Amino acid sequence: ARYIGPKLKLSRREGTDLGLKSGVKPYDVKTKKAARPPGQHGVSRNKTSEYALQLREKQKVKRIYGVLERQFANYYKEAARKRGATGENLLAMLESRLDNVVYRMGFGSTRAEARQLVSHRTVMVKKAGRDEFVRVNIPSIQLQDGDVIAIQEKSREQLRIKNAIELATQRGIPEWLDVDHSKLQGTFKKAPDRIDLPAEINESLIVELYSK
Amino acid sequence: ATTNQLIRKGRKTIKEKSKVPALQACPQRRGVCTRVYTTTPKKPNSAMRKVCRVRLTSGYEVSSYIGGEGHNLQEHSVVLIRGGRVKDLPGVRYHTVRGALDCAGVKDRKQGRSKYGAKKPK
Amino acid sequence: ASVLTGRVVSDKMDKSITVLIERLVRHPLYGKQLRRSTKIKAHDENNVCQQGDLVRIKETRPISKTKAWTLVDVVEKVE
Amino acid sequence: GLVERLVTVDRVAKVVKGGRIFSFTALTVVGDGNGRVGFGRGKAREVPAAIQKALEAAKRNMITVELNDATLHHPIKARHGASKVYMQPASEGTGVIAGGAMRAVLEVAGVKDVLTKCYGSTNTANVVRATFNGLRDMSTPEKMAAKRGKSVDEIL
Amino acid sequence: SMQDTVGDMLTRIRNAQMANKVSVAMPSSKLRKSIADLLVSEGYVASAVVNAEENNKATLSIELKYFEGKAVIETIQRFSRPGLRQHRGKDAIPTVKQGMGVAIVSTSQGIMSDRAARAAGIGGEVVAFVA
RNA sequence: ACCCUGGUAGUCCACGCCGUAAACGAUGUCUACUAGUCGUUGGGUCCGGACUUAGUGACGCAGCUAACGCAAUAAGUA
RNA sequence: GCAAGCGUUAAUCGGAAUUACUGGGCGUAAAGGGAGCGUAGGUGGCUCGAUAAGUCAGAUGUGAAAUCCCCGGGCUUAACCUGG
RNA sequence: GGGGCAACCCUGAUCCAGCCAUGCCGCGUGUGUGAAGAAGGCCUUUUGGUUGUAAAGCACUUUAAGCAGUGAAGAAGACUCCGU
RNA sequence: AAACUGAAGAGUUUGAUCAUGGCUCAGAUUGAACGCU
Repeated sequence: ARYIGPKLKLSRREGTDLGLKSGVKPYDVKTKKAARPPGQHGVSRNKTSEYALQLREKQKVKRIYGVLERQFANYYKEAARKRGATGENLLAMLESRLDNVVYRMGFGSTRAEARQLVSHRTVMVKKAGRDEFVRVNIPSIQLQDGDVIAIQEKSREQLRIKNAIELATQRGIPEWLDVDHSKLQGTFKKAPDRIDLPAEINESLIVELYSK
Repeated sequence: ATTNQLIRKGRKTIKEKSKVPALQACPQRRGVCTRVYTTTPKKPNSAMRKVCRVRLTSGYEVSSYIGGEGHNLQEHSVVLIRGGRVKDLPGVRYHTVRGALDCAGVKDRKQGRSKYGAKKPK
Repeated sequence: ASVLTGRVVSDKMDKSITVLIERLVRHPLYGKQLRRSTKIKAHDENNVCQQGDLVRIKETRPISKTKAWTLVDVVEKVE
Repeated sequence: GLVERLVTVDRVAKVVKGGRIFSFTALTVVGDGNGRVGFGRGKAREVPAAIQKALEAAKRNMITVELNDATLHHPIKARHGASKVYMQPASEGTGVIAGGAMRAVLEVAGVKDVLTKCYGSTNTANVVRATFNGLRDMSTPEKMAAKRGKSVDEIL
Repeated sequence: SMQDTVGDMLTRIRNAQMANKVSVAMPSSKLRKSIADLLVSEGYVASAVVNAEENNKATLSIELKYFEGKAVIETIQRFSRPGLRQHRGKDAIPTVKQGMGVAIVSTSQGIMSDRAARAAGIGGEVVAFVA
């Protein structure tokens, strides 16, 4: 499954911007909220707890990447099984997801549209070494070093990708991705680093939530 | 407890018996209501709690609680029984499953309907 | 083959001796070793050794209902 | 830049002829974030005043701990009264695996990765005291080498 | 009765160090002198000398060290007591204080440090932990 | 019942049972080691004192203890 | 908060250092046997030798495969399968 | 795997298919934009808040399901002919 | 090269406290059943 309902109340509950809307206009005027979380009460008494902080951070990351609890707990399990920092590996996996990669490469205005673009078999992927693209419809496909992403020839002239590109131009393009707009192609040259990802997501909170 | 004493005698972990013997390590169990009555709770609380004495297929004759507001149970009613004791009812260690076999669900239940066997209103 | 060494605790059968084979066994949980002994019936064809000697026996085919070890070396006698 | 963390606030009562006199006890841990940490307790009839007194008492119970980067140098087992604490250095990215009372003092002292466990009584003040004692009694390889007289390479 | 000679020697050292004694003397044995020699070579005690007294007896005298007011021996605990002996392999010797301490190991090549036994690829009785 | 006046078993002896007590230091036995101070019992050796021994007490550091407290007669260190 | 599932009941381990080997206690919280003698057992002074059973190390044989873990590979991904 | 020289026969082993959310894993139930922030519900100090860009309206997309096509691999080349 | 990575506590005895100590809870798992879907 995936979240379908209104997106701005997610950011309102998180207290920050989750990039759930295209950057066509500032987040402040897009909602005139985010000073208070959704619902009747919002700003409340009886201050939050350590568990509340940990849960809110985990839900922040989950809602950023559109990933549900079972998938995200498998992500954490693999991240803790892999050599290195657990939170760093979890962020690396969530950023190596195919829908997030096409979002960051700019073919979708938002991550949900990028996911719906991948799922509808409009995005082709060429694994490093393989001399052939394949049409994939699995948004949670991880990309290795050197994987190439392309747009299906049937849908290269899309009136939504043609502004997702110009919006990505105004938002900023990561260095670990190489995008050719003329041929509508991208390359995942390397997994992103913790110094490249924003230093406002506290992954220590997630790692301490996932330890009972 | 020296090493020699531990090797000679050992440590002993006594095993706690089940709090729901009549189920015989089953999730639920079927019975027939041999009595449908009400009873008064323990000291802090006061009410007329609805209980049924039910004879299960396991050979036990136990007391189970009918939760929710209102029930259709009576003598010779075939009910399903699960674990879980009522805190203020002494001797009641089981709950009657509402909506299982012959115990009807709660009529106008809306919130926790699956806990009372109530179908989704359309 | 396999050779064991132990004292002779019984000899009162014909062509037969019981041998006490001591062994050290480590407790699986508490780590200490406990002295453990098994009585092994051995074949004493010539009825040589008496009770209290330290002898060596070796495994062979069954000789009787409970005898499958045979005397191979008397190393020390009682005092 | 002294980080102040309120561990516990509890309602205590004195009994007089008229009835009960309700005070308030607070426990705080303050820290530099690198190697300075100190705990303190405060009592007052109101929660803000108890917290302020706890903060001021914590600021004068300072010790200087020596971190191994962002973790401990060696495993520690410490105690205060019936409270026993175990602390173990962990790999980078583990986090402070600790429940509440240990976590307050460790995070405030600046430990980033540690495995902890409480045994015996988990009274918050006694647990904080035990963790404080373990941190204060922690030694470093350089200090051990200086103690013996050898070097950090003749003392692996 | 006294049935742990190594434990007695270690307790003597511990009690003298808690009492801020300059030196501790005890009846000497070759195993005690070897353990004291390892302590001297590890730098936990200043020296250890065996004075041969009369009646085929000997006194082991150990000079203790104090650094910055505190005792140099922070802790010294017997591991393999007579009632429960502990033997470990080369990769099973317990590390004391992450390696900043010493595990006294009596191996077939003599009594050495745990790090020395690990370097030699050897094991033996783990008699004490000194930190 | 407590109180008073009486009073039999028992209390005493011999020989057997009984095998229990807050049979307590509510602290198993045996070792070694760890500031000190003041009594006292039975010795010993010196010059009325000093030292030392085996008990038996009152204190009191370190250490231990939830606290009370224990503290060379440990509830300390093993 | 989970999500084509979500709850409840049953059951095992965990948290429980609450049988404590790792890793607990017994003056007063539960807990020193009324005291002793002692059998089996457990444990045990110093020095020089022998032995090598325990112990330690090495070699060799075995410890099926599957499973677990690590490095790869094949299903669009994953589950799954698979080489070492 | 059984029998037969073969042809071939037998094989409820097995390879498949059916039923079941019983589990694990994967995907979907749309995606963007959209304010005098519509109505209705709820709360309220009776006028504001909230449901909420949520809806409607616009602009798109068609994964899975459906319809129509095409279409590997699982097959080890039997028999027969020729040569050595 | 690697197999070498792992450890959280809370409530409840008291006017209040510390300790002791039981009971209860948060996790994981299932050849599961049941209720709603």
